[PDB]
Amino acid sequence: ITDENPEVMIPFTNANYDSHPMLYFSRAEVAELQLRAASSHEHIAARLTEAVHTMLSSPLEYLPPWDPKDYSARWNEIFGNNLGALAMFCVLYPENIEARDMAKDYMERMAAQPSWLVKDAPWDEVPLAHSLVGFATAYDFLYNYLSKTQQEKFLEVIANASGYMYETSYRRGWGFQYLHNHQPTNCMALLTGSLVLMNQGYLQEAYLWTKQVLTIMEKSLVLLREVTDGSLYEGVAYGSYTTRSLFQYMFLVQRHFNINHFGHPWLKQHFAFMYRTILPGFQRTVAIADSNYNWFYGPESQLVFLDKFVMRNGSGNWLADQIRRNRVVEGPGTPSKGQRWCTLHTEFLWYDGSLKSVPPPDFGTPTLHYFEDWGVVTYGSALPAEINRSFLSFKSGKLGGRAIYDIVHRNKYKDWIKGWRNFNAGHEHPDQNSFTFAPNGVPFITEALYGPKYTFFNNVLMFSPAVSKSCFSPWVGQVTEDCSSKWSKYKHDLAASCQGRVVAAEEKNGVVFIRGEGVGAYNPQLNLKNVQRNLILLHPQLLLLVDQIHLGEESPLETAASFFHNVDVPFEETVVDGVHGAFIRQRDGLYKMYWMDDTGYSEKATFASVTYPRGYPYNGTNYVNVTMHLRSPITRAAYLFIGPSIDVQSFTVHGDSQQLDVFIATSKHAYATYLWTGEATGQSAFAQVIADRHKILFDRNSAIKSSIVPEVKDYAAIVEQNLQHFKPVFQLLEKQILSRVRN
Ligand SMILES: *[C@@H]1O[C@H](CO)[C@@H](O[C@@H]2O[C@H](CO)[C@@H](O[C@@H]3O[C@H](CO[C@H]4O[C@H](CO)[C@@H](O)[C@H](O)[C@@H]4O)[C@@H](O)[C@H](O[C@H]4O[C@H](CO)[C@@H](O)[C@H](O)[C@@H]4O)[C@@H]3O)[C@H](O)[C@H]2NC(C)=O)[C@H](O)[C@H]1NC(C)=O
Ligand SMILES: *[C@@H]1O[C@H](CO)[C@@H](O[C@@H]2O[C@H](CO)[C@@H](O)[C@H](O)[C@H]2NC(C)=O)[C@H](O)[C@H]1NC(C)=O
Ligand SMILES: *[C@@H]1O[C@H](CO)[C@@H](O)[C@H](O)[C@H]1NC(C)=O
Ligand SMILES: *[C@@H]1O[C@H](CO)[C@@H](O)[C@H](O)[C@H]1NC(C)=O
Ligand SMILES: [Mn+2]
Repeated sequence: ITDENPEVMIPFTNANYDSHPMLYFSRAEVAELQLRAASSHEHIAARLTEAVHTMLSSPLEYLPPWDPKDYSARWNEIFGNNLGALAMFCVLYPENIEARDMAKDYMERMAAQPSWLVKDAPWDEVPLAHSLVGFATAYDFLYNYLSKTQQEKFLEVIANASGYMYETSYRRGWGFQYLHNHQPTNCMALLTGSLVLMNQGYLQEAYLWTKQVLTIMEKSLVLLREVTDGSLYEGVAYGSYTTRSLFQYMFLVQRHFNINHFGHPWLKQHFAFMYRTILPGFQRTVAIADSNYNWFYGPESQLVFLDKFVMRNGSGNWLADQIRRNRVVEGPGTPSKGQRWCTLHTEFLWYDGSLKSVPPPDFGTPTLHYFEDWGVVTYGSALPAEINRSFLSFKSGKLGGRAIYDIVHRNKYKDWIKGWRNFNAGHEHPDQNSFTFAPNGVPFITEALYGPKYTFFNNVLMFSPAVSKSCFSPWVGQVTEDCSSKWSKYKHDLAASCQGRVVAAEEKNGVVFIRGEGVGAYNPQLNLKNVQRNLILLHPQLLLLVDQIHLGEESPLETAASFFHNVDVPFEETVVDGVHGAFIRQRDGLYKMYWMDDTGYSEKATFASVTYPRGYPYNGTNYVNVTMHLRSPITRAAYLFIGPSIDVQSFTVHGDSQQLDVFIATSKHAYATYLWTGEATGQSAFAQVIADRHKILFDRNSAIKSSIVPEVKDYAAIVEQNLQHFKPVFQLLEKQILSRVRN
């Protein structure tokens, strides 16, 4: 009935006034930490050692500027992020005087700052969060090496920054936008400063701050119980941002207040979110929504956390090892200078070496996984990068994920939630019915990364004679589209109901079939009835896609445009026997696509290489823009994606009122695929594939049923009970302090 696991290996330690360190470990545990660094955590200690040796080799490049105009001129999370790694190094290797002196210098440069806000982001506290949590961690880690002056002066800096963060929690979106990455980030910085002040006897301020952090976070964790698939609606990259602070919260609040969250249902599914979103080769992730090529923070820290405290079977350590060993050193996917060392110290503290690295049993078997809250299907994740080991992904779901969408729309948690005002979906993309395809582990159709929220920056459709007048000429896309130059009045109403849906998803005898429905992402006034997308993976190097657009009889649409992206390589035109197509050149050969509507006509595509506006952190993207005339009421188009190993020799498509047939002959096999117009819940199948001699039926079994998840019972009481846990800790500290004044 509860989200507690009493067996978790985090002892509730009772507080001791003016004892340091205390945050993550005590002084008596340092000796074991040093033993670990030399014996069983050597591979993590070595990452810390190389980070610090890098800083020591160029100290003036890495030290925060004394000059406040230089300190605050740029996004400056690198200061606090790198300080955490440096401070942990000084704990493990106290005999390195040069590193301890650099850490003192580093902290002095930060403590001299009049402000930890970035110059032209006055209303954004995240840079203050990074500086504060790193500074306060270093303060705790290094307390006994500091002078008395530094011990006092640095404490005042922590109190000032923490007090400012507390005051802004009542005046900013992050104080009430639950499960948005800003909220655990800013909360954790406040809690860390609060624990440092609590330990030093400043109980009046630390009580207010602690009570405020727990109230916000405990509410979000109750809401998080409804996310049944372990995912986060902001994607893998921003999700790693969230979990960096969420996992710190769960650890610290248990160690210091005995608030136990380690039986949480979302937490025990979360491994799937990092195991099933990783592409062949363990370097990249599916990169849905605002994302880089993989993760923002960690994820080795979060993975060893899951193994020590949740799974206790060695597959978290195993996945962390795969990612650690395959990380890119230069070029796309390289972790940024600002984020790359941020979680090294918690990875060191949370790694349990007694759980030997053991892969999940299905490792090496291409597996289909459906995230029923996120609305994302993936296939072939976490494979070795090999010929015929392919990745496939598809997204069609509810804005915010099912839990957030349903909470808002059925008015759940009335005491806490008053609509979308309590959630923040600004990092999502107009991307429903999008897909990606990485045959042989070579990215072919990819996501375009962090960028402007334009529909055509995702692998989806736009439609041609818009009723409204937006940007994008007469083209209209999905209802979450934003020109970010003008937001329409009351269009938020239709954006607030954006919704795709995965209708079917099954793997059967090496063939994958996925159907999605995208009507719910487009304005109802275009009288679209069905925006249907069908994926059929006939072979690891042969993917067939069929779109079916059913127009209502009123609708004014005349044309559709489908977009297909590759973020790293531009597309080149091609045509064979009147079949238009595109290809990209990769080192292992050419990857090709060909298309035609079901009358046999294929139009030549338009090609574009786009940068991104100044302020986004990645170059841009390249896409094909395939247009098709909307034939009659029902229109259907087939696209075919080929890896270099396969030689397609016929590609014919013929259909009628109820059926469409796609025939594909290669030099080694023949493939037929039959799809039917209408829905198939109850009276016939979705698709039938005839490979060489095998008959493959995708019937009502592959259908995906929808569920409401029930409101957590007694949700207000859950939060209230947990808020009682920290009061006796404050009371005991007070008694210890009074005990000492008397003596
Ligand atoms: C460490 O702990 C993590 C976290 O729980 C595990 O992660 C899971 O890994 C598996 C794949 O290895 C994921 O897939 C699921 O596996 C289940 C199998 O579990 C074991 O027990 C069954 C018997 O109950 C054995 O037959 C099997 O060999 C396994 O040893 C399946 O039951 C799941 O679904 C199956 O049934 C459904 C319904 O019929 C089908 O649709 C599926 O196709 C499948 O047949 C599923 O396959 C699982 O999702 C992972 N969980 C999470 C949360 O990520 C690690 O595997 C574990 N590592 C080690 C070393 O044990
Ligand atoms: C995708 O390609 C289509 C066709 O080339 C583009 O549509 C044309 O855009 C121009 C300029 O915006 C208009 O003058 C034409 O009238 C459009 N044609 C039709 C049939 O509507 C479209 O702009 C492209 N979209 C993107 C995002 O690249
Ligand atoms: C903290 O803020 C107060 C003003 O509220 C200021 O007087 C004091 O000097 C500040 N201390 C530090 C170390 O920044
Ligand atoms: C594009 O990305 C490359 C790295 O792959 C980088 O070197 C280059 O500077 C980027 N383009 C621009 C205009 O900065
Ligand atoms: Mn996208």
